Amino acid sequence: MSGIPHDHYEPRTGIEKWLHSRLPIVALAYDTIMIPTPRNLNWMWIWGVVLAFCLVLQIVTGIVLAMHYTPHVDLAFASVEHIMRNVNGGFMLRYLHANGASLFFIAVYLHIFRGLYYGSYKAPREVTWIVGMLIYLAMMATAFMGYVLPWGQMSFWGATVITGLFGAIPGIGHSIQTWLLGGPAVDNATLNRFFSLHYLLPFVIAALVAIHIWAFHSTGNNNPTGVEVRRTSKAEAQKDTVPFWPYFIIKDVFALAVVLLVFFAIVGFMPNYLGHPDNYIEANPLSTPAHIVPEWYFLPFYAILRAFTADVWVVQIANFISFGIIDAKFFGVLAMFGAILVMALVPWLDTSPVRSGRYRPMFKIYFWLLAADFVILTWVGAQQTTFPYDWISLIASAYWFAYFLVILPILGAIEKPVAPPATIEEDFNAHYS
Amino acid sequence: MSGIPHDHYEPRTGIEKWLHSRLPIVALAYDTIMIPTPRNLNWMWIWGVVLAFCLVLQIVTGIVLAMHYTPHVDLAFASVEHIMRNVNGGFMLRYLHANGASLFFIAVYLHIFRGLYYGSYKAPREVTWIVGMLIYLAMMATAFMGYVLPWGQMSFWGATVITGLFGAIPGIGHSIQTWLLGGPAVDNATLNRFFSLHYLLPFVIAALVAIHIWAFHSTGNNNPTGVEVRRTSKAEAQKDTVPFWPYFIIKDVFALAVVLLVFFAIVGFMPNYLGHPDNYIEANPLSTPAHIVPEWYFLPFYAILRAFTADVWVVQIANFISFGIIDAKFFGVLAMFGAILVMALVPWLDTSPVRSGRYRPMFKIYFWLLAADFVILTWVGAQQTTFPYDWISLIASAYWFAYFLVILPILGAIEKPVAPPATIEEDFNAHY
Amino acid sequence: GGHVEDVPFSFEGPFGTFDQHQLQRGLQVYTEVCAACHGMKFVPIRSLSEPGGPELPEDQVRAYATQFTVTDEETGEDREGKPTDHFPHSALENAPDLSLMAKARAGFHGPMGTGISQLFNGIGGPEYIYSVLTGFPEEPPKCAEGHEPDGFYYNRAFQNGSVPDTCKDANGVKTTAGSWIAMPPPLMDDLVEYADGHDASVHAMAEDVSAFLMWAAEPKLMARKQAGFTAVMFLTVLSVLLYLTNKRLWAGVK
Amino acid sequence: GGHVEDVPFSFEGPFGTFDQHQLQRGLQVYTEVCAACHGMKFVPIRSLSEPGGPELPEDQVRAYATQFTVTDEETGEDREGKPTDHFPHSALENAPDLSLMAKARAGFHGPMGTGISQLFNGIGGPEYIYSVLTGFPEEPPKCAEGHEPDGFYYNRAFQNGSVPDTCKDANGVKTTAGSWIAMPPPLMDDLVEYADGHDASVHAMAEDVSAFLMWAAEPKLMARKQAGFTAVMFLTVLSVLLYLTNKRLWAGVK
Amino acid sequence: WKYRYRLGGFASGALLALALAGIFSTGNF
Amino acid sequence: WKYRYRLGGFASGALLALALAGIFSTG
Amino acid sequence: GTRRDFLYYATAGAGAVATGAAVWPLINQMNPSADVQALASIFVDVSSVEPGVQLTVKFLGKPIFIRRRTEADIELGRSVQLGQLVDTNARNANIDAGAEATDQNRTLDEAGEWLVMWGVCTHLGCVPIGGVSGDFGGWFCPCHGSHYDSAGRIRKGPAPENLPIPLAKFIDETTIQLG
Amino acid sequence: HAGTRRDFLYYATAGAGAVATGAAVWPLINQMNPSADVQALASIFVDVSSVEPGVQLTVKFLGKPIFIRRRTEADIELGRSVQLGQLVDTNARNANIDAGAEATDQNRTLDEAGEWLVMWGVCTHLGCVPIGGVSGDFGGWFCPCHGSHYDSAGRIRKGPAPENLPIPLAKFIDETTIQLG
Ligand SMILES: CCCCCCCC/C=C\CCCCCCCC(=O)OC[C@H](COP(=O)(O)OCCN)OC(=O)CCCCCCC/C=C\CCCCCCCC
Ligand code: HEM
Ligand code: HEM
Ligand code: HEM
Ligand code: HEM
Ligand code: FES
Ligand code: FES
Repeated sequence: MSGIPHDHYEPRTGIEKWLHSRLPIVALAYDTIMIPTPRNLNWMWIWGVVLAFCLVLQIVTGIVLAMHYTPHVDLAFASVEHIMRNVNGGFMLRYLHANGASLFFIAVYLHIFRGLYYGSYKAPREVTWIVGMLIYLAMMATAFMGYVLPWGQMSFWGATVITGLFGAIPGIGHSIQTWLLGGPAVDNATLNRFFSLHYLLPFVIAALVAIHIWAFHSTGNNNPTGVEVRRTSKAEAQKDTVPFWPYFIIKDVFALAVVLLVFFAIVGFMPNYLGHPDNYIEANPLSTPAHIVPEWYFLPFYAILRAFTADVWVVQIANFISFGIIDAKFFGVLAMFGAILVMALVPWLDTSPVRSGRYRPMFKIYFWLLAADFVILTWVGAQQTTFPYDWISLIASAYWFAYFLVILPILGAIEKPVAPPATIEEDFNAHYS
Repeated sequence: MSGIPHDHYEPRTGIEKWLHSRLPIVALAYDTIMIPTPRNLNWMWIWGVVLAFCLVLQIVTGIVLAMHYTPHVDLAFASVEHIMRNVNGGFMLRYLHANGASLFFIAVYLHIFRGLYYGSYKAPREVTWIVGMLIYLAMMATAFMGYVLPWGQMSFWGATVITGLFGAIPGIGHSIQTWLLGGPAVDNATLNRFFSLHYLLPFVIAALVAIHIWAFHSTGNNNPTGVEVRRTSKAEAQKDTVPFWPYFIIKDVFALAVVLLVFFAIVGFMPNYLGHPDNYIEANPLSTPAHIVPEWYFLPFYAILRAFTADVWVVQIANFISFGIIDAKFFGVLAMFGAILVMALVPWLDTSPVRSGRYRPMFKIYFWLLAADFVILTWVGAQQTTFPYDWISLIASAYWFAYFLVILPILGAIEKPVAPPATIEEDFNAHY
Repeated sequence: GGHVEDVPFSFEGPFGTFDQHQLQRGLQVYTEVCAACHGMKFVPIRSLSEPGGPELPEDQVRAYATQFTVTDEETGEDREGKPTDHFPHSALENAPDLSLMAKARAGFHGPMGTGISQLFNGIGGPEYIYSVLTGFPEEPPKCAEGHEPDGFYYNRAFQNGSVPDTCKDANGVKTTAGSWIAMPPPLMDDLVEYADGHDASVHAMAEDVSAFLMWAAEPKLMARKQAGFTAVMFLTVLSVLLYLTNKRLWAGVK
Repeated sequence: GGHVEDVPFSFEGPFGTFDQHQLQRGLQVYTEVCAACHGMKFVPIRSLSEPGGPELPEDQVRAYATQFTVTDEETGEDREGKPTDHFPHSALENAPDLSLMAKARAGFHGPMGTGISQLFNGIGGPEYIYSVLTGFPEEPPKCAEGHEPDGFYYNRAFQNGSVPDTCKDANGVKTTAGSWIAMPPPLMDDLVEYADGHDASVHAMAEDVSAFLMWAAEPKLMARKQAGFTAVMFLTVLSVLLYLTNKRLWAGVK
Repeated sequence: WKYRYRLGGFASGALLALALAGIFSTGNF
Repeated sequence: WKYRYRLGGFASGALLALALAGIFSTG
Repeated sequence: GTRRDFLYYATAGAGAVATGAAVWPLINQMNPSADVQALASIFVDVSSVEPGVQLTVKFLGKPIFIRRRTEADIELGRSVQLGQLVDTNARNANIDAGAEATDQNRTLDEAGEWLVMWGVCTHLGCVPIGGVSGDFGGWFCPCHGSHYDSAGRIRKGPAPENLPIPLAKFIDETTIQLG
Repeated sequence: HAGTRRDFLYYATAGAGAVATGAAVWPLINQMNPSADVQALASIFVDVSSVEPGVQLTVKFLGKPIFIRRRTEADIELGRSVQLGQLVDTNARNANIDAGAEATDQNRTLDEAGEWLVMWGVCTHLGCVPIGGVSGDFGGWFCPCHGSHYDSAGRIRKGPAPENLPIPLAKFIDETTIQLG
């Protein structure tokens, strides 16, 4: 599996003999759950378990809600009211699903930024990173389509804006948009296909998550030092590691219980805070709300999208050199995807051999700048595209690309890293003497 | 992997070595396709690939159809007509899904009767048999709830009858029935939850199929002789076996192609033959049609349900000794589930040490009687309950139960089997 | 319905196709006679212009649609029909909708429950429709000569109807082949003036309208058969190539 | 939504609950005044007897229901309303449906879009409703007295309305805190007689209807609070026992 | 005997979880 | 030279299926 | 000491309840919703009909039959003795629970002209085909071949019980209340 | 002749399988294209009347309301009473005209004779259906959602932001009456 010296499963009882000789499912489970795990993991390693739980929560609440929702424009909003108003616990089941989407997205953003800091994207873990990026993209599509399903004002006009982006793509974009919508406009065919795809994609996410877990079992966990576990012998491996069960299972289920305590407090006492009140208005295709805001986990990319306009010099250059094939609209769409792509390519853009940012004294600055910049993009995405928010959005968008494309490549040439500790055992004993 | 001596995967391309050092997805794929397979397999082994095809087809057509169907009792039938009438290729996509469910049940009945004949349920293969039984139960539920979705007359009255079965359970049954319905009658709650569950369960079936594949890889394939592959050495194993890719992949894809030629011929030129005209009538809660007939793959169990009327002596006995806790209704429901239960228990009921039925000269008779009995059960399901069909269906059900509960335990205690070949190699050579 | 007349229709068989002029005649018969009672709520009027159907010019379909008037969703008030509208519902609530009647009926059965008769003859839907239309005899069966129902008419093809107890049997079930139907005998010779000067006998009109209702039930039968042939050809080629591959590959194992 | 008066409604906060009497008063005022224009098409009449609402007795809810005339969704005949019916749609075409208005409006914003004001003060929908109902002054703003749009009324809380050019600053920016609304001042002193002799001021009635509209938007708010508490208690106990188990386990390795 | 420490654990968890959720269902903090 | 038969076979089998499914079904 | 596994089982308990309390709502959401609960009571009144024919009326999602029986079917000699039925209960909501399955205890009126029933087969809920179908007069269930006599009493086939008679009463000689 | 090679045969089988796949995939994505929606482009024939708010209608086309307006008794008069220099939103911005024109009163029309002009009812710079009925004091429309007033020609002068009430494809207009094609 991971190459770490470990004890294989042996079937103890007679029933274990009978099964293990026929189907080694218990052996596979044991080999998965007994994986030797670095002793020095901190609380940033909880988030994978929080994500795994969130996927279950979303699946089971969706399936329950899918017994009562109706994917028809005459009936969708009414069926959501039926859920809120007649179904036993249906108000809680809805609020759990809607806030659980926000929980899921904040958890992935924490899990990504953990990876970006401790270098968990670096070799040999590039495959794990790529599968993570596929998971994230499938989550994004899932959550967008789900947010279209209740067919409020924000569902309809947000879909109308976002599906308009495909219309920017020169030539094929009108065909792509028409094929997506099933018509010239967001309509019942859009709602019904979005419902079908929103039911479908969670199982594809679960399959990708299975591949992701197999990938990290194929590499072993990273750790705050970036120093690998000693493969030399079982003695040194055990000096560097403890089994994942029970120690880290109980650690992560404790942290999960606390995260769910706050989540259930939110869902109990303020469930509408994350939502947008205009989505309690039925979709009116004649009358746009005063301000369409896509929900918070999309805002930094929507900020990047709006940040580029024909007023911008680099946009004027792109227009000129492309003979106007790159208009500002399509430029913004390309930037909006480029922002996710360039984060996907980070295993090959960080030239530095040192894995953990903990020992990279200059990298720490640009990372905490990137974190602040992601916060600024999230907040600025909600603001009106006037002065000064146009400047703040443009500067933040520029720094996002500058981080992955410039700062990371240069730091691996310029930086003078600290020397990591010699082994995980030493780092652990340095705290817990 | 399987315990057959085999060459492991070996990465050689630069990209292959880069990936294999990080995720052995290609190594697992190679092990999956390169498994040494007995060279003497006959055409009855094709049905596993046809079953995988049918599952993929039914999933993909469901997903496409699910973009246009509406799970509401005012819109379902109209949305199905919209699919039939306005959607590009929608008529063909729907006839594909409808006939594909029949193809799927055909391929599982042939796969089952293969396994029953060649003893593929015997040790160590009890676990793959049990996973197969779970797959089959999930297929039955999936297909029933799918057939409720068009909201025709047959859809509605089927949904009515079947939920009544859970109501037949003494004491708690009314609670389970009302929990399945969501109310006192079949209505929009039933259709909408049956849609949600018909969408859900194919992914469960898929995961069960994955576990089924892992189970039979973990045991290795059975073969017509029932003699195991020689584990002693690569040299002997290679004489008893041949790699699955390409030889059997190509054989199975050929068989699949020739099967689908007839499948697409039916879907093109006679797609309504297997269906019921009455399901082109909108559901009407005030009048049941006069042609109540399940879709054909359920007809044996419907026949077994109908066979046990209250005058049947065993039913009267059970009603007496249960002090009225069992009645013809509940006796019939218990029997209709027992028909599948007793088939799930076949790995333990067959006491015989001999694996393959072709060396069991008495077993052949009772097996072919069972296959004929299953045909009779299918045919009697379509007939009325009058004489003589009540007798025929009762005798058929009794033989179905007697086969598993009496004949199989006895034969393994009394049969005088023939001696099988020494090796698969010998059998293959003897046949060329 | 038992003992339906096996009418030869040009759309029967894998090479069968709709006669466009027979479809237009059936449309005329329906519009002038049958559309008074029955409706076709699932048939879009625009489909009369689409390929494989009557294939009327769109201006003619637009003129045809204007004969109807419908309670429009946006105005809530009676509004003249447009091609995007469907045919109206049955004006007589007793009269079944005909949009799928040619699929919702079997004319052929058995033998002995085996389904072989349907396997060679097809389902028999439009044949059943024709048999019902032609099924009104000149004289009742005389078993209830003074005793038949008043609001109903004997039809030799219809089976679901009421039966007078003098025609009924306890020992058997029913003396007569047919039963009594609430539908009055709808057709009469030269009832419809075919502008083509085609035969307007009861037989001819009944065939034409049965073919029209067949197209109404399966408006894409043509495309379905074309796709059938295309798939059969692809799978034939693939099957032969896979056979030769299998044979030349397994010839190594010999 | 314009900046609201922070009304201290009794249902606010984790322990806040609906006053049944205030709910009944708000229902009365809605029935006598608002039902002339505003519907509640999502509110089932039978919810008036639901636990944690007005909890009217079933026969009184039935008496209430019969005042409405309902076009029967199956018979087409008009009939008296039944408890299983919903409240009518809005009779006046441009009057918004009130079933969700207490959720469809936010009264608090920012600062600087940071949302912390909504974090402490909540969404503020009931306070917005109260502010609109209380927002009609005795006379217009002194600016542009010659330019008031005919058929509209100035409201201090409403922000989506038309504004005279003379009141617009040159940037197209609203000088007035409020704007002109099509809603005439609906409440008037002692307009509704509370039979218990409760305060019938416009402020009292506005508060009572705001509470009733909050209940109409979230009938099960009480049950949500109780589920919140029971979940928080379960997850507290689980959290503490997991913390102690983790501490005992990891003490063994250091 | 030994098992009643386990089972007493089992029982102790039951009443403690239920009782605390019951207390808060009185809504009086 | 290489890909004489491999490419030529592939295109032959592709075109033949397209031919015989088209012309004989249509005519 | 053993207070280790005391603590470990207490935490396991709090866990298994927290999950157990999460699972029950996922089941209970499928139980009848408050709208479907509300439809459990309905009021309706229905009018007269000629003899020798039956009406049908919807209630609670299911048909109510109203047949005005023929002279041959009001009488039938009353020939069926109580000792030759399958089900000997009246199955009638309008009379006591000890009533027998007698012709007059089945009918609503004194003469036996008017028979009001649920149109629901007591086997698995299909509508029995009427007219004079089946081999005992009365009705015939097409789904599994249960036979009901002219009084709606079960005579043959899988059904356990006579067709239940709902709560119903005449208001005028021309009309009958059902609720 | 074809080659006797085995790999020739093998690759031909791969070719046949490739096309047997491609012809099977295309229907699964093609079905998502418009189906019944393509007939939303209806002919919109109506019976005639004189006087502008008589025959002219907010009628739904391309799923959205439209205005078709003969310059009958207010629109040509006010069109002959609003200057090209008074208008704000400039270019012809029109699909029934071939190429651009400044702030033009006609050439918003189907005809150079300028007897009929047409615009989307769905005022699109945010989204509204402004009240037509020749109302609003340039004889056109006024927006309750937004407060603009419009020229009888369907063109903006007064309001928060300048976009004209936009011009769809229309012509033929032959039976004295609303028509499309
Ligand atoms: C599909 C995924 C499902 C995941 C389900 C997770 C459920 C979690 C609910 C409870 C688990 C709670 C924590 C248990 C921690 C056990 C830690 C452990 O490994 O020790 C097992 C420990 C022995 O310790 P050692 O191994 O020798 O030393 C430890 C260091 N090597 O075994 C024990 O005696 C304790 C076992 C705890 C219970 C296990 C069985 C639980 C099953 C049912 C109990 C639930 C009862 C609920 C009653 C309701 C009460 C309100
Ligand atoms: C990756 C996991 C999932 C995510 C992130 C997700 C996200 C969302 C979101 C954000 C909404 C909008 C909530 C609102 O504001 O009204 C939604 C609605 C919905 N989702 Fe999901 N979902 C997931 C899984 C599922 C599954 C498996 C189903 C099963 C069919 C499902 C069914 C629904 C339905 C029916 C709605 C509309 C009704 C409602 O809940 O309001 N979802 N989803
Ligand atoms: C459905 C959401 C996801 C789930 C359930 C999931 C699951 C997990 C789990 C259980 C772990 C181990 C514990 C931990 O490190 O926290 C992990 C680690 C990791 N995840 Fe995820 N993940 C998800 C999404 C992502 C995303 C979006 C990314 C980034 C693009 C990502 C990249 C990584 C990396 C790099 C590691 C470390 C691997 C190693 O240490 O070798 N994952 N993931
Ligand atoms: C979704 C439907 C199913 C799929 C896709 C599937 C898949 C397969 C495949 C690929 C094989 C190997 C090739 C072959 O023997 O044909 C196999 C073998 C087998 N299957 Fe299935 N199966 C399905 C359903 C079932 C059912 C319903 C049963 C019986 C209850 C069953 C029992 C078996 C047995 C006993 C074997 C032989 C294993 C061995 O030789 O060691 N399967 N299955
Ligand atoms: C195990 C695989 C499946 C089986 C055996 C199956 C079976 C069936 C059957 C027998 C019908 C009735 C068709 C008729 O006779 O009219 C049906 C309908 C339907 N199924 Fe499936 N199905 C499967 C997979 C799926 C999936 C995964 C979905 C959802 C993505 C789906 C969606 C539908 C829909 C919407 C209908 C109603 C529309 C129609 O008539 O086709 N099916 N299914
Ligand atoms: S369902 Fe009525 S007899 Fe069985
Ligand atoms: S959208 Fe009406 S003119 Fe502004």
